[PDB]
Amino acid sequence: AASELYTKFARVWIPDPEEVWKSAELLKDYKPGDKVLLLHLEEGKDLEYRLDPKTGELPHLRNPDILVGENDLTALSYLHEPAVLHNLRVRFIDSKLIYTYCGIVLVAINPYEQLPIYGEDIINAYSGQNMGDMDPHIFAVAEEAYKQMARDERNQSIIVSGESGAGKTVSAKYAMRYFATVSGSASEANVEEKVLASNPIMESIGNAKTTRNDNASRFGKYIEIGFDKRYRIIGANMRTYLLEKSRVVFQAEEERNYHIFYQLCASAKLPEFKMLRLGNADSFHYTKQGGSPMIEGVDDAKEMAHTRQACTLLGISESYQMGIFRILAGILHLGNVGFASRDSDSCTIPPKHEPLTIFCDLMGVDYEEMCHWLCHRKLATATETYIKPISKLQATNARDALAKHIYAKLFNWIVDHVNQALHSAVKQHSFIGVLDIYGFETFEINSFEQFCINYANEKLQQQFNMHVFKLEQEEYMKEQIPWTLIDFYDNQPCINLIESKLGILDLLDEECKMPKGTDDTWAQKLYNTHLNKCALFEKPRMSNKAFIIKHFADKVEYQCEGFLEKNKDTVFEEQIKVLKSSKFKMLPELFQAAKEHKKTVGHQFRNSLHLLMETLNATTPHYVRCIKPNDFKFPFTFDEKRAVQQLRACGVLETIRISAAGFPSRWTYQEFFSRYRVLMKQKDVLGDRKQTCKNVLEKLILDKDKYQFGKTKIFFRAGQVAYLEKLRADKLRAACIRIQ
Amino acid sequence: DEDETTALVCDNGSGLVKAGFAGDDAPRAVFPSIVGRPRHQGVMVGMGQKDSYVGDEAQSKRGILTLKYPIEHGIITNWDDMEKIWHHTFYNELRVAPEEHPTLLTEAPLNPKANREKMTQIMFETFNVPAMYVAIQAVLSLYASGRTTGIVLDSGDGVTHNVPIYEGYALPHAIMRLDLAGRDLTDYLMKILTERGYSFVTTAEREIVRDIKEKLCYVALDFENEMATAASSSSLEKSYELPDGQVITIGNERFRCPETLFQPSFIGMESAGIHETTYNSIMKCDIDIRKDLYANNVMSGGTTMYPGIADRMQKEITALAPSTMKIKIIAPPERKYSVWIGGSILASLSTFQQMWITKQEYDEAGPSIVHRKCF
Amino acid sequence: TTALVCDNGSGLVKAGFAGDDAPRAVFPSIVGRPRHQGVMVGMGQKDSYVGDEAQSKRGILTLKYPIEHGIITNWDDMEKIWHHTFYNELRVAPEEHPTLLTEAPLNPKANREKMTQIMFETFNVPAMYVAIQAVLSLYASGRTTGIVLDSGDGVTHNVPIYEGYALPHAIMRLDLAGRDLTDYLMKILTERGYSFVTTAEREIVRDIKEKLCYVALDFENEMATAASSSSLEKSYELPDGQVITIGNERFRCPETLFQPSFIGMESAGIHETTYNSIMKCDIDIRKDLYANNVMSGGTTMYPGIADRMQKEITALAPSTMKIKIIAPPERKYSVWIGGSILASLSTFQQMWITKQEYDEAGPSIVHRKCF
Amino acid sequence: TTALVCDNGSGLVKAGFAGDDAPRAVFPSIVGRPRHQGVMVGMGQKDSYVGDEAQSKRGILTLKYPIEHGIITNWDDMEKIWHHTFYNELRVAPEEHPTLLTEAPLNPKANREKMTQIMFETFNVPAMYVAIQAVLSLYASGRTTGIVLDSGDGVTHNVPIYEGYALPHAIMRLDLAGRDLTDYLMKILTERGYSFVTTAEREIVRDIKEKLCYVALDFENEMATAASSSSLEKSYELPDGQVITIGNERFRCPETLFQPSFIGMESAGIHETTYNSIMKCDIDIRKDLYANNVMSGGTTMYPGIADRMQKEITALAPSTMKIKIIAPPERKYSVWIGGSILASLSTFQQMWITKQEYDEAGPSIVHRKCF
Ligand SMILES: Nc1ncnc2c1ncn2[C@@H]1O[C@H](COP(=O)(O)OP(=O)(O)O)[C@@H](O)[C@H]1O
Ligand SMILES: Nc1ncnc2c1ncn2[C@@H]1O[C@H](COP(=O)(O)OP(=O)(O)O)[C@@H](O)[C@H]1O
Ligand SMILES: Nc1ncnc2c1ncn2[C@@H]1O[C@H](COP(=O)(O)OP(=O)(O)O)[C@@H](O)[C@H]1O
Ligand SMILES: Nc1ncnc2c1ncn2[C@@H]1O[C@H](COP(=O)(O)OP(=O)(O)O)[C@@H](O)[C@H]1O
Ligand SMILES: [Mg+2]
Ligand SMILES: [Mg+2]
Ligand SMILES: [Mg+2]
Ligand SMILES: [Mg+2]
Repeated sequence: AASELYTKFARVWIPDPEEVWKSAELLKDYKPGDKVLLLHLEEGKDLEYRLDPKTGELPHLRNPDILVGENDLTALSYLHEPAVLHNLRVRFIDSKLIYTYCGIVLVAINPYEQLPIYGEDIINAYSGQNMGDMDPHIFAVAEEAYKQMARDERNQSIIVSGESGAGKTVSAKYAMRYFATVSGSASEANVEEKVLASNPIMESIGNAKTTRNDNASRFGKYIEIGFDKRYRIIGANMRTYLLEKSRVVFQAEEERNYHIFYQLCASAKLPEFKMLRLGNADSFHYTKQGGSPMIEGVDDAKEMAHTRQACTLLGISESYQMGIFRILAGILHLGNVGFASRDSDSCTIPPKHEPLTIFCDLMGVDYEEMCHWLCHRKLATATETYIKPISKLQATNARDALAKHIYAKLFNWIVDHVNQALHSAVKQHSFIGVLDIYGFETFEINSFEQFCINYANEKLQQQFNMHVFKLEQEEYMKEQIPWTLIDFYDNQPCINLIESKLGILDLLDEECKMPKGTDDTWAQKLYNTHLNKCALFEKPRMSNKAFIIKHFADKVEYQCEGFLEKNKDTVFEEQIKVLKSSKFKMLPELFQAAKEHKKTVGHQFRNSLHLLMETLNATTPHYVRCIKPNDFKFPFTFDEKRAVQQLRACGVLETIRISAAGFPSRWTYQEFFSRYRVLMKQKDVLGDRKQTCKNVLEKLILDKDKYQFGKTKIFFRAGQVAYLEKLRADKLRAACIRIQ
Repeated sequence: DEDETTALVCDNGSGLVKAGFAGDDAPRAVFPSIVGRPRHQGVMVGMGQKDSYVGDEAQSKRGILTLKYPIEHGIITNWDDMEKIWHHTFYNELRVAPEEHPTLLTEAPLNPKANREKMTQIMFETFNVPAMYVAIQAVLSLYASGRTTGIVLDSGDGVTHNVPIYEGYALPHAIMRLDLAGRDLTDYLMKILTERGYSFVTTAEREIVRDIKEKLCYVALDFENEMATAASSSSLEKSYELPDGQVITIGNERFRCPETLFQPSFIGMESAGIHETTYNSIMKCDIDIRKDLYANNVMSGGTTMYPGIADRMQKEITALAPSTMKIKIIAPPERKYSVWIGGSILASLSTFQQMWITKQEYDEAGPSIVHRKCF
Repeated sequence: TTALVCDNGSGLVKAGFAGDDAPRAVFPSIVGRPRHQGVMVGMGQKDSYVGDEAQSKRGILTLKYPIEHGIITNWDDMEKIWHHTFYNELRVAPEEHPTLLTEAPLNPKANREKMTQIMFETFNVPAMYVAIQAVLSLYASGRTTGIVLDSGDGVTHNVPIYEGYALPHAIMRLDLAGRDLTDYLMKILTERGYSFVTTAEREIVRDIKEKLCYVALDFENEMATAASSSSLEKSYELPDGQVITIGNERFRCPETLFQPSFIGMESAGIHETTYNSIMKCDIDIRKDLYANNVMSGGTTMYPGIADRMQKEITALAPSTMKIKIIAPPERKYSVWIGGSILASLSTFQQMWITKQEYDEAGPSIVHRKCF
Repeated sequence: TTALVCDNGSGLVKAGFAGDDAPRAVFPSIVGRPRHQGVMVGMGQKDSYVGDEAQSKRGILTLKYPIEHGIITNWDDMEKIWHHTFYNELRVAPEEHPTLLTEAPLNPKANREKMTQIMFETFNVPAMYVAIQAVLSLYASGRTTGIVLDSGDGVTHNVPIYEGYALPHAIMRLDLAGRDLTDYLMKILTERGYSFVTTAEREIVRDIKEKLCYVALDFENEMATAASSSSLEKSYELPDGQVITIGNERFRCPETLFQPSFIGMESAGIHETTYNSIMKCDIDIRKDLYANNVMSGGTTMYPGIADRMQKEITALAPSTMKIKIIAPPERKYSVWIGGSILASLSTFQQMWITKQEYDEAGPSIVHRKCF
């Protein structure tokens, strides 16, 4: 049938080598069996395009120019990859419309610019609406989630999903701000002011410069905004997750450490920091390796003033601030302790070292004892604690393991402090949960942290591929309602390789347990176990210490080096003893707190993730898919190859396909009988409630294409529930006036 | 794991049984394998004398009951009493259901096929164990040592064995079982205490002599020097308090008793001393690997817990081997408790969870499945 | 792109890029294989080990040679040696680097064809060439005229060349090579009480052979010196630290090259074969071959072989002929060096059999091109 | 004078006059040494025992072998054995009767020189000659061409001979012999619980071996027969009057000769060694060696060893070769007989190194006369 549409002058989509898809106005009418097709490309050139001789299959047909640039891609006549890429392309380049809908999904584009559109009359513009009465925006997504809570008492969540540079951090911030400003009629404004002020603190201690995003968010954060029965905010619980530990010590030549360290360095000129005797950013290992202590277009002293004000808004005493600052200066002073090798397995430190002197003075710790435990170690034997000297490499590892630990102890303290400052009532009526997480990551070296954050995104995409596609089609089959099965990318395999009993992290835990487990030996154990079988995982030819796995977005080659030691995450007791012995009062509190299971990072993290995904899935979910337009970070620069890859990694095309099929609203026969009984006439009601519902819906909606029926349910397209609720309100009103 | 219950580790010790969960650092249970039976007479009107007592209950009743060992020479003497011990283990000490949990057992090499097939038959039929594995005790001692290469000498109460191991491979011609073990040293102590004047005649007294042995005995660095020192100085002579509150003297018996390991002619054996067997097995091994076994001798089992044995072993092996070889004797703390710990390490692996003979494999394939999986 | 050059060595394989002064890779061809039963649960193990990884597990594995008498014994094992060379040691793809190979003359046509078939298919090499091992070491020697004697581990051969033109009716090939000298050493040590049975011990005897053995200038005189003075007697410590004595065996084993009757071989000595090949050449070029004898390959690395060869050839040749024996440093690597020189010549890159040539014209194109 | 002939046997010594078809003396080489304490003051007690008077005192004495791996372990105990035959058993004087001795090939030069030095001085023998054990049993086979496989208690050797001429490059020796089969039997009886520890028990296991063990025609068939029928199971009465059961052990023990992997050896099976030695012989004489395989020694005395050997060699050799196995009724009694035949020849009377010759020429004369 569709072969009739390929007539004279019918623009189509010819595959383009560089532009992905190119348009071609047909110069002839496709004859039944015309394996050759004369067309005219938009560059002004003729071409005799050829078809696959096994099939005669034709190129994708182009939508009419009237339908181009629509608010939801389901409005198009033709539903395919070239169409959805082109519609997003023309919008970002011409219209500057960074927001477009894909049914339940809102698509969001990074413009690499402030578009300062946002304002109180925009809040007024989305106040009182129904979805589709006004244009695509994160403000509408937030208003819709709020309404869904307000009408049905249900709990909600907002889920972001983007690349490491796609607007997903600040889009979630603007959505949180929406809830805070809409609730701003309450007299407890300072609670919402604290919810906003928590974020720049979390950014200073957890975000840092990468080659991908200059403020990359190196941990995850699910927030739980609680609301009362007037649907006003009572507060928000913060639930933070894994934070990078190698960021504190190592910095790439194009990257940086957590901003808090550079803000401390800019603050060093003030007498409170001259007291900590703080040096410049070239003096400390943990600041100097990045090669650029200032980012272009910022000032670390301006950011320090901001974090101190945000601490004051959170009610954090200048004394607590000074306590954390002393600890941060202590981490820097430890990061440049001097070591001098002895023997081979021995190493001494200088008794006159100035960084070491200010370090032990600020902690209030004995120099001799600190030195003794930095040159010698205690054996693991309980019956005889004999001493053993350590090498310069082991002593350097003891410095860095201690610095990592102290950073954890103070980050965990801050997130517990803000949760005490964001106090809320003992029971919330309903809640909305905005979620933000690190994105998919690749570098020229990939390691256990990249493996973890990519597996987190894999689990996010998995839940999406189920709720929107797998579970949805099962519902249709169960209700036995006429339907066509949906195609989607099952990424559950990219997960069984990690989660199952012979999976990568289980084998990583085994080679942590075995004392003769070691670098090559684990990598080889994978080679022995999985190259023989699985589809998704491979070995590169030349590299003999590396492995490559296919993910939802693309393949990522992880290097086996730096896996077991980051999974173990061990710390020297001899060093935690002297930290717990500190005469400075803050550090002892941070170092103070029939069978067992001993837990690695790989175990501990996977548990933490399962718990998170279960608490998301308990709510009513909303999904924004974030897209990055150019690595050049150039403003308003759309790359086709970049976008077509991002939209196929999310599965936008299949999401539009299923949302065009429609019928998302559902009510049981008895539920419709009870909710819309006011619309039912006393002669039209029957002992069979299924027939009653059918008899009235036949009268209430004339368009048979908008409603379907199931075994024990009734199906409806978008907006039709709001029409039935408008009828319910109007009929109840007329009935009240009639009996008056 | 979270989603998965324990597996149960149990060492079949000849004088002392040890058991617990996989991944625990020490056994949750450790008690004498001894089974006691009332050897007394009618005393109480409502005498609640249990037909049989087990471990501690039996030790607290020495002289009222007789003491039977369910194990002698590494092998089972009475399967009813070994079933009684297994019951006490999972139904009193650990108080679990063996029907729900995989279980690892372990025995000495060169053990009769029948002593292993009957062991798996009883554990699958009477304990409904869902999956089981039979390890060699020596390999678990090497796992606890934390090395891939070493010649392990494992000497228990009822058997001694020696297996040299190079890399992830074994040498079947260099396995060397020894009939001499800690029980014979106890019987020898009773003989040399009788030579002094202390005649012991029952299992209740043999247990006090076994205590005296473990408290006071040591290995000589040079036997003659200790004989001359005992006769000249009397400084090696000490006293000991018996359970009746009387005292006895002991001094020459402190080094003569363990010296039987280096001189089995004391009990009338033709058999070679413990150092000779380890050395001969290195000479039966390939020449390229002898050096790495010479630097990795590993002591294991409760009969190695003698003061001076590692230094003497070194001297004895240094006198036999070429002087250019670095002779090293590894003696880890808790040598008796190293086999169990190694069983717990093995059972904690996930790629080992499929190496267990299952109840379905046993039923379908019959008892010879254990000599087709473990062997 | 750079070319790769590879010497298929009977007991020692060598490989590297074209134009380098020495091979990047040099390792034993012996492929190991487990012959013992394992007992450790959870160890990085394989069904086959290679080169130094086979040598580091001696006894526990059995050692197998992929080449014997210059002819491949197992093609899968030789394929695993080529694999290790390209991806585990050199870390570069053959699909981009042309690979020169080299073998002994009088080698079967099937040995060359199957070798080139495997390389063009499993390694998808773009270009390939098969040189004769003897001409390459004469190129390293830098002469257009000479009689090259090349004695390896698994084969010995002899080639008179004049002005770059070999004499194919005069070329020779002796079965006797360095492996037989190792087997002979084990037998003459058993008479001193040193009995050996495993490939793990054979490698220690090979080390003893290369360290202590030498060629006599006069065999009888060395027998008389060993019997009368005994000053030729030395010692050797074994892996396990025990010492062994060795003396008469030091000159008896290399003397087999001149007297193959030592084990019971009815062939002429190495000097006789070189002399007979000069007699098979035309008289006009004989003088220039007599002054251009060239020693090559690892078996010629014996102390005293050059002066003895000069003595033995002076006794066979006319007294007016100037007998000269050229014996350079690094003689076993001279074949590799010659191959590198060849693959660097701008006027040799048109002689490489291309993958296209192989596919279109079939496997016999290798003989048509080389000859 | 009656020339004395003597086979030095690792576990069993045999001696007698030349011309006799049977040795006059045949007794265990094993000696004995007591233990425990002195039973009484005096009481005719000895410090050492020899052969049958040591076997009657098993467990009171510690048994020691004067021979291990074909070579002498203690020369004082070998001198004790020589004296026992000369004066106690044969009741003659070695200084009146020329004495022929015999040993395994590839035996150390020092072993032979020390042996001849003791015989010529301590026993002042008038004349003496040293034969190889393998050629003597081929003389009893009455053929000039034949590959002889000779397996004793302590050593094993295979020797291809053609027209009375051995091939010293193709002759072989094997560390595996009847002692190792006894040690293996003890280990496989331990798998039932039968654990042995003293030389007194080892001799009862050696009897059990010689009484009950046999060679399988097809190992798998016999293993399946033992598992399925149990018909191969038998009983045996020990010296204390208890019975023990044995069945699988009967075929597993002798199978080690064909599968030396049973005791962990890398060495090839007896069938391979004989076949490889024929492949190391000249192609023209191979057929005549195939029609003349000769079994010899006490270990070759095994039920079915000849049918299995014929099957194993027929599976390796070309199908046109007529594989024949000669297995003399007495294979252990064949080396001595050859010595008795050889010593009787009028033409052999010149080959007898005299006392005067030895004293004038020195100990190395024996190797100059034999070779
Ligand atoms: N609607 C918008 N208004 C203002 N700036 C925006 C908007 N969308 C994206 N941006 C800018 O995009 C950049 C990247 O956003 P961010 O949330 O950090 O990305 P991601 O978290 O996906 O890596 C920021 O500079 C941000 O200001
Ligand atoms: N400190 C000690 N001194 C002497 N003998 C000891 C000591 N500890 C244990 N033993 C002996 O070791 C044996 C028990 O140790 P163990 O290795 O548990 O044996 P098993 O595992 O065979 O039961 C007994 O013979 C006991 O007397
Ligand atoms: N320096 C040396 N002294 C004595 N023998 C040597 C020496 N170097 C090598 N050989 C012997 O020569 C042979 C090595 O020849 P080589 O040129 O390596 O052959 P290929 O390259 O064909 O393997 C071996 O038998 C080796 O033992
Ligand atoms: N009938 C037999 N069955 C099995 N083994 C035998 C038999 N006869 C002899 N042997 C073995 O042969 C050896 C003794 O035979 P013999 O050749 O006389 O020994 P020796 O090497 O001492 O001369 C011993 O290993 C003995 O067990
Ligand atoms: Mg971000
Ligand atoms: Mg034990
Ligand atoms: Mg060569
Ligand atoms: Mg014999």
